[PDB]
Amino acid sequence: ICVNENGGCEQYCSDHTGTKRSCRCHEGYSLLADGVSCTPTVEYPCGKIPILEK
Amino acid sequence: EEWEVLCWTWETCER
Amino acid sequence: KVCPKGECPWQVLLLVNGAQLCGGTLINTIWVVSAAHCFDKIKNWRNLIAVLGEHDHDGDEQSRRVAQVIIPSTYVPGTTNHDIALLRLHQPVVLTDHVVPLCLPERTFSERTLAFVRFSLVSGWTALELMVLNVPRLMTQDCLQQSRKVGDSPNITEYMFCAGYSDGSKDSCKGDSGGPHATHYRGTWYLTGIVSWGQGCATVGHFGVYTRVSQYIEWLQKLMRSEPRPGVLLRAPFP
Repeated sequence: ICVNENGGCEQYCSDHTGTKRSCRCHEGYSLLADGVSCTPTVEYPCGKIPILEK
Repeated sequence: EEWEVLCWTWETCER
Repeated sequence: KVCPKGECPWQVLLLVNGAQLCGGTLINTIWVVSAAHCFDKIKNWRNLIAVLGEHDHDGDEQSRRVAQVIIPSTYVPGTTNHDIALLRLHQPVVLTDHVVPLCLPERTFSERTLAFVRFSLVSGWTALELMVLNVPRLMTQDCLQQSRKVGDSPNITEYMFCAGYSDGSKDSCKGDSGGPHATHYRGTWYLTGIVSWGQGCATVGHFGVYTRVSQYIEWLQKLMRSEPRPGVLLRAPFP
């Protein structure tokens, strides 16, 4: 459930009546196989300091 | 929708 | 320091006739978010320039003429409420190691998760960095007292919030004002506030007052997807 711990999602969380919640990512990111983590799909994704990582 | 224009250009802007 | 040399890549400096007007936040290559009060007094402006990047020779600095400024219909000059402005740059900035946008979060995520992060990062103006302790929702009505005024807009407790504390004036309020209040969550920074009454502003001790960005997310997205209209300063309906 998204209401608690953000559904364990790294970024966005969507609730569903039947099955479990699904996680999503902000524009410029994409969901990995674990279904919760988001990886950049652009060189300069929003909200990340390049320097600290390069 | 309708927006109110307060200034047309920076040079003619008064506020 | 979170940001290198205290210079966050999403920070924007707004200049008019080359003089410091206010600060702002890049949210994508063409849009910048600032405060509406930055446009309360306009006289003899020859331009409005957004400066981004490394500022403290030529190294990674970009400037952009601001094509348009949009403020909400609910904003009233002199009142500390609905203090937000959306700026459209004439041409997109080029993203680099020193020019990166801050994420505008989804409303639900911001309200359910970001609103509960204890500290946030505020950037101001040379670039300054400052970690601030957000004032919980329960104490909002009380922290907003100094900002309160008779006959002002309703629900200031809903559209504005407090964080940190200021005890004395500092020569940095210009670019500080309208600047970003960012919140970190699992590796990514998000826009959660806009400096309305910042630290280092005024002499009297006061809480930092910020516009609650989550209340304007839908409005901002509506503006960004709308068909372009003529004019450099416009009031758009809110909601």
